Amino acid sequence: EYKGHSGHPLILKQEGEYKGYSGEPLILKQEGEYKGYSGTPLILEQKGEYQSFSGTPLILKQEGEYRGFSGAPLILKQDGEYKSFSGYPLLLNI
Amino acid sequence: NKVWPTGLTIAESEELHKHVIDGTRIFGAIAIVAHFLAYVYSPWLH
Amino acid sequence: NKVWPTGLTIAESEELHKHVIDGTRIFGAIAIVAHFLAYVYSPWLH
Amino acid sequence: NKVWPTGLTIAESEELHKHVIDGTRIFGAIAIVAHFLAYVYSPWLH
Amino acid sequence: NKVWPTGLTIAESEELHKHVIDGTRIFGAIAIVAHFLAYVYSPWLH
Amino acid sequence: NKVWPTGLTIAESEELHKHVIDGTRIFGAIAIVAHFLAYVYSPWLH
Amino acid sequence: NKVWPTGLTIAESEELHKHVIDGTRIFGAIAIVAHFLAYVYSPWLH
Amino acid sequence: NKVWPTGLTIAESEELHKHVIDGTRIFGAIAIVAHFLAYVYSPWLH
Amino acid sequence: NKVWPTGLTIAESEELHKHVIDGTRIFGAIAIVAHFLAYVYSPWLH
Amino acid sequence: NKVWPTGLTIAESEELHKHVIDGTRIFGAIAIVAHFLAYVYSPWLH
Amino acid sequence: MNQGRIWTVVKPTVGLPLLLGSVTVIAILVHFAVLSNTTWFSKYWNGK
Amino acid sequence: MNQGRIWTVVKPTVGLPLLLGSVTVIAILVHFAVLSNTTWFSKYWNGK
Amino acid sequence: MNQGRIWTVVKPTVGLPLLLGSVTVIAILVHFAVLSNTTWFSKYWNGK
Amino acid sequence: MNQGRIWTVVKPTVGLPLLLGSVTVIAILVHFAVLSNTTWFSKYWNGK
Amino acid sequence: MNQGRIWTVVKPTVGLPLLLGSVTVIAILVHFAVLSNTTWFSKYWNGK
Amino acid sequence: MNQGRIWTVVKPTVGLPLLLGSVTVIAILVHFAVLSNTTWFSKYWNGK
Amino acid sequence: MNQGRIWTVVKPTVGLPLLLGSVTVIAILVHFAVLSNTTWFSKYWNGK
Amino acid sequence: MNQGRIWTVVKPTVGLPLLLGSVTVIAILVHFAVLSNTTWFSKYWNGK
Amino acid sequence: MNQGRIWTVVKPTVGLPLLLGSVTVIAILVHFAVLSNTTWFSKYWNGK
Ligand code: BCL
Ligand code: BCL
Ligand code: BCL
Ligand code: BCL
Ligand code: BCL
Ligand code: BCL
Ligand SMILES: CC(C)=CCC/C(C)=C/C=C/C(C)=C/C=C/C(C)=C/C=C/C=C(C)/C=C/C=C(C)/C=C/C=C(\C)CCCC(C)(C)O
Ligand SMILES: CC(C)=CCC/C(C)=C/C=C/C(C)=C/C=C/C(C)=C/C=C/C=C(C)/C=C/C=C(C)/C=C/C=C(\C)CCCC(C)(C)O
Ligand SMILES: CC(C)=CCC/C(C)=C/C=C/C(C)=C/C=C/C(C)=C/C=C/C=C(C)/C=C/C=C(C)/C=C/C=C(\C)CCCC(C)(C)O
Ligand SMILES: CC(C)=CCC/C(C)=C/C=C/C(C)=C/C=C/C(C)=C/C=C/C=C(C)/C=C/C=C(C)/C=C/C=C(\C)CCCC(C)(C)O
Ligand SMILES: CC(C)=CCC/C(C)=C/C=C/C(C)=C/C=C/C(C)=C/C=C/C=C(C)/C=C/C=C(C)/C=C/C=C(\C)CCCC(C)(C)O
Repeated sequence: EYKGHSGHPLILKQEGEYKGYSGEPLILKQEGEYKGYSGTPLILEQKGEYQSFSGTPLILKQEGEYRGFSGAPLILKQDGEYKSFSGYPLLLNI
Repeated sequence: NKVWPTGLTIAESEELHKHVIDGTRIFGAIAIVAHFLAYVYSPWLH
Repeated sequence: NKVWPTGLTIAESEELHKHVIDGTRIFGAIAIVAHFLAYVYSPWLH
Repeated sequence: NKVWPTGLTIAESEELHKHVIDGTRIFGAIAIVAHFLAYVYSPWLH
Repeated sequence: NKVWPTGLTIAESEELHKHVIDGTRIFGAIAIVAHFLAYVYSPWLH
Repeated sequence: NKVWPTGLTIAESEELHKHVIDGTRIFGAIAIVAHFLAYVYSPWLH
Repeated sequence: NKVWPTGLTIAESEELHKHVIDGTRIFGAIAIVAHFLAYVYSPWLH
Repeated sequence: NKVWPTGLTIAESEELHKHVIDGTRIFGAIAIVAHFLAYVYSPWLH
Repeated sequence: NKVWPTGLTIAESEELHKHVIDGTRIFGAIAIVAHFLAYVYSPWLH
Repeated sequence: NKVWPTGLTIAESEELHKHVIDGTRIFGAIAIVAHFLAYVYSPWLH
Repeated sequence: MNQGRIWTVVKPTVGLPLLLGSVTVIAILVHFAVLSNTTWFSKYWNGK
Repeated sequence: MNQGRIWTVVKPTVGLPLLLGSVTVIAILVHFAVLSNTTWFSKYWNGK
Repeated sequence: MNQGRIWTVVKPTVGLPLLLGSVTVIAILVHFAVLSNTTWFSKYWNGK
Repeated sequence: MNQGRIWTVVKPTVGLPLLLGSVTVIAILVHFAVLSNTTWFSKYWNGK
Repeated sequence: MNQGRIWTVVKPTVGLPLLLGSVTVIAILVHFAVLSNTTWFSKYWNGK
Repeated sequence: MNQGRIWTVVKPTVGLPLLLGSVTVIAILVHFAVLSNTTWFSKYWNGK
Repeated sequence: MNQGRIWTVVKPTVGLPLLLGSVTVIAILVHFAVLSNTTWFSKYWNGK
Repeated sequence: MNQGRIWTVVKPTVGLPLLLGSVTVIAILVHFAVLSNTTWFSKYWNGK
Repeated sequence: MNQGRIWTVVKPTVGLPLLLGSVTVIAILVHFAVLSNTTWFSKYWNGK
């Protein structure tokens, strides 16, 4: 057991439950659904697909290779080795 | 329904969001009162 | 389809992004009104 | 009941939140007195 | 082909980078217009 | 009793907190002396 | 050959560094031009 | 005795803290000399 | 020999450090020239 | 002897710290000469 | 009131601290802004 | 509006907080910018 | 007193340090604000 | 357009948020640069 | 004194370094505050 | 052109974002340096 | 000398670096404080 | 040339980025130092 | 030369980077201090 220098007690301890100093209650019970204070409703229940605001369409599907809006091509392919754009060699080796 | 990657179900998330909106409405209510006091007792619009 | 490394399928990802776009369109709508008010009541374009 | 993702039950969480509220009410009580002292010994409203 | 350490195959990486390049070219297009407007309506080169 | 999520029992937590309070009381006493010395030599209240 | 702690072979690392070096040579080439433009149009050495 | 969550026994912890105490004393001894030299050569109390 | 906690043998570590030595020597050899040019073309020692 | 929580033995730790000691001696030995040159060439004590 | 599923994909251990925190950081920044850029709020503390 | 696959590779736990955050940080910065560099916004708070 | 379930989803190992820490940081900031923007609190330390 | 393999070795969870983020930060900094170092941009906001 | 169960839910490996560290940081801040905003503490070092 | 094996021991998930990010940060700093320390770059934006 | 058991609940891998580090940070800050607020220390370097 | 074993106990995934990064950060700081505290380097950019 | 067991409880992967780094950060701060507070070092670079 710790003695301590600043006298005794060093702590308070309680048998069954926390007893507050700032009176009672310390908390409110909630038996069921959230009994909100700022009226109702508190949420809109989405049953199906997203019933968006701000009109429709809301996304554009992709059905294959990506159609770039800035034209084509979007990529340069690679085959067998890296084709340098600044001459050779690129690496030395041990 | 399934537990999503956060570990909540959809129903648990919707019950959680009831707190976030009720809290936000409480914060809005206090702030609107605070702005009314700040209007009456400052030159802001005055 | 498979779950990708984030744990979402493509269909779940698309249903998420619907919220991001609708959120941005609501943000954009409020911002346009805010700019109209800031035009009417400030020297910005006067 | 189940342990939620934090490892607390609802009862252990609510018993914990008693501490957070009691601490807040103690902090609020001291702050009300500290504002009264600052009102007496400063020109703030005076 | 194998999944590389990021969890994408090569073909999945190529399909991703097509988005990054297209997004960059859209950003470039908007920037050219924004600089042209700034050229017309500022003393920058003017 | 059970080990709680931190790896301490309730008894081990209370034994630890006796050190935290003893340290706080030692610090408070040492601080009170230094405020007295500051009051004696500085113009603070003087 | 063995995978090293980063998850790459030597040959995969060396192929990776071919990209890194080429990326610096492209950056270097653009920079030499941008300095020459600055020499022509700024007083830097002029 | 048991290894605690840090992986030290009480005896290993105490044998460690002897180094911290004796290290703090050597710091204190060296610092006191530096305050004395500073008092001799600076106008601090002088 | 064993892999040490970093995953390298002593021989692999010493082969790595040769790159760090020679990388430092290259950086030093460039820096001596950069200082010599600064001595010729600036009033530093001049 | 055992591997400690860092993964080193005591002997591996002490053979390491000989590098930290001798490294600090070399840093100190250079710093003395750097201070001597600063004393000779600057108004510091001079 | 549509986003109630967000906590299925944004973990409350980060979403709720960042929400409550940043709302407070905004309030701090607005107070510093009105304080630094007005006379009457600066005077209100100086009193009399 | 065609990028909605992005959440297959960017985790919403980082994506949405960084999105909602940095958009708010930009809004704060634009208010500070106009506040620091205009008379009319500063005067609007100063009132009278 | 209505929110006591929050610790089922916000981990105390972060939510309690951040609550106690930020409440302290707010107090530090209000002190530095009133110190920097008032005569009397500056004078109070300077004494006489 | 050569580097489409990069996401085999740079994880998009870090790659894309940094790419979108730092570009936005650079945009902010260039606005602050031109705002601080020009009369006309500041005068544009000040109006009149 | 009632709070001695806090270490059942806040890990000492973080709570103690943050408690000791932040107390030291608060001390440093109060010294820098009084040092910057008083003559006598500044003059106490300048000597004579 | 000797260091091609560095990515066997430095992980590209960190080393590439730091290489690209820091070179960008260095470039931003050199622009802010020349902007702050020259008349003409400040004048160039101010125009006329 | 009572706290010999602190390293049972604070890990030495953090506690010793934080101790040695922050002590050094405090020393730096105290030197900068005396340097910024005294003539004699500034003059001690300026020489003659 | 005696420390060749340091990478058995310092992990190259951090020690190589920290070495190369900080050596660059040092060079940035020395340039900003000589720039801010000399006429000739400030003038070198300004021309003439 | 008595502490050589510290690496049984502080991991070299953090202790050695923190040592070599902070020793350098200290050296930088000392140089900035002597630079900002002495004429002769400021003049040493200006040369002539
Ligand atoms: C000498 C200064 C020591 C100290 C030594 C002792 C001793 C010795 C005793 C206590 C005891 C007590 N201590 Mg202690 N204690 C100190 C700091 C504190 C502080 C604080 C600073 O906030 C508090 C709240 C307490 C709390 C308490 C009570 C629980 C209890 C008083 C019961 C009693 O009989 O009452 C009537 C009160 C008294 C007889 C004495 C009260 C002393 C007060 C609390 C000291 C305050 C500090 C003082 C202004 C500055 C001292 C500077 C130092 C000399 C450097 N200690 C410091 C570290 N404390 C007593 C106990 O356990 O009784 C059962 C006891 O025997
Ligand atoms: C004053 C010292 C303690 C305190 C001690 C008590 C005691 C003792 C009691 C309560 C009671 C109540 N307290 Mg408490 N309480 C404090 C702080 C607070 C604060 C706060 C923001 O500071 C709040 C909102 C509460 C909340 C409440 C309710 C849960 C409860 C019923 C009130 C009512 O309608 O009752 C009917 C009562 C009244 C109309 C008046 C009650 C006034 C209480 C005693 C003081 C309230 C704070 C005071 C106005 C401001 C601070 C004073 C300065 C510290 C000097 N406590 C502080 C920390 N509290 C009561 C209770 O549990 O009843 C069953 C009760 O008797
Ligand atoms: C302290 C008062 C409570 C409050 C108490 C109630 C009550 C009581 C009711 C609602 C109801 C409603 N509330 Mg509520 N509500 C508050 C805050 C809000 C805020 C907000 C941004 O602050 C919003 C958008 C809402 C939203 C709504 C709707 C979902 C619903 C219908 C409103 C209506 O026109 O009803 C018709 C008109 C009214 C009921 C009059 C008051 C409504 C307005 C919106 C409240 C404004 C409060 C004002 C800004 C702050 C005053 C604070 C002072 C401390 C008193 N609440 C605050 C926190 N709310 C109603 C409901 O459920 O209907 C089915 C209902 O009966
Ligand atoms: C009430 C304000 C709502 C809104 C409510 C609606 C409604 C209602 C409709 C759409 C429809 C559309 N919306 Mg919407 N929408 C808003 C904000 C946006 C924004 C944006 C950046 O702010 C965009 C890009 C879109 C996108 C679109 C398209 C997918 C679609 C056809 C547009 C068109 O050419 O309409 C041409 C014009 C019309 C059809 C009539 C006017 C409809 C409203 C006003 C939207 C016009 C677009 C314009 C940019 C909005 C500015 C609003 C002001 C800020 C107040 N919405 C806000 C949040 N939207 C339409 C749809 O889906 O049809 C099947 C539709 O009827
Ligand atoms: C409408 C503006 C669209 C756009 C729509 C198109 C269309 C439509 C086409 C391309 C095609 C091409 N685009 Mg694109 N593209 C844009 C932005 C870009 C940018 C950029 C930095 O902004 C780049 C580098 C590219 C790159 C390219 C090439 C890969 C390709 C062949 C160009 C050529 O010589 O065509 C030679 C010319 C033609 C066939 C017809 C005219 C097309 C002109 C030359 C497009 C010029 C765009 C200009 C560089 C950037 C935008 C200016 C602003 C809108 C003000 N796009 C934006 C987002 N792009 C073309 C293609 O696939 O060719 C096989 C094509 O037809
Ligand atoms: C816009 C031009 C391209 C470019 C296109 C080419 C081409 C085309 C070739 C090389 C080849 C070479 N390139 Mg390259 N290269 C560029 C950028 C660089 C840079 C750099 C820092 O910018 C460097 C160091 C290199 C390095 C090299 C060498 C490995 C090699 C010539 C060795 C030699 O002397 O052979 C002996 C000499 C020769 C064969 C002929 C002269 C080659 C000269 C020296 C290349 C000079 C490039 C010049 C500095 C770039 C100007 C950039 C701006 C447009 C101003 N390249 C840029 C991005 N490179 C060569 C090769 O692959 O050889 C097998 C080759 O033919
Ligand atoms: C700089 C200048 C000059 C100017 C700056 C101008 C400027 C930009 C201003 C911007 C302002 C903005 C943007 C303001 C935004 C304000 C907002 C968004 C407020 C939100 C408040 C939210 C609250 C109060 C949340 C409470 C949550 C709560 C209580 C949650 C409780 C959860 C529980 C109990 C768990 C339940 C678990 C189980 C279900 C299992 O039971
Ligand atoms: C400095 C100066 C002078 C000037 C600076 C100038 C300058 C640079 C300005 C720059 C400005 C910029 C760039 C502005 C950009 C603005 C943007 C992009 C706004 C975006 C808003 C996004 C929103 C609102 C998103 C809401 C998401 C939402 C609601 C998501 C909900 C998700 C859910 C519910 C999960 C569902 C899960 C399941 C599917 C399973 O159900
Ligand atoms: C800058 C300018 C000019 C202006 C700025 C203006 C401005 C914005 C001001 C803003 C001010 C604000 C917002 C103030 C907010 C103050 C608040 C919210 C105070 C809260 C205090 C909370 C406390 C004290 C909590 C103690 C918790 C405790 C002790 C918890 C103990 C837990 C235990 C024991 C575990 C049990 C485990 C088990 C055994 C059950 O299992
Ligand atoms: C402030 C003042 C006054 C003064 C300060 C002065 C000062 C200090 C200045 C310092 C300046 C310095 C130091 C400048 C240094 C510049 C450097 C070094 C630039 C480097 C650029 C590198 C690039 C562009 C790399 C691209 C890599 C790339 C794209 C890599 C792609 C990889 C892929 C596709 C994966 C392949 C996967 C598989 C192998 C399977 O195929
Ligand atoms: C503020 C004022 C006024 C003044 C401030 C004054 C002040 C304080 C100045 C201080 C200056 C200092 C301290 C400067 C220090 C500079 C130093 C130390 C430079 C070091 C450079 C090191 C380099 C370049 C390393 C390259 C490594 C490399 C390339 C490594 C390659 C590795 C590979 C390939 C892996 C192999 C794996 C395998 C296959 C073997 O398994």
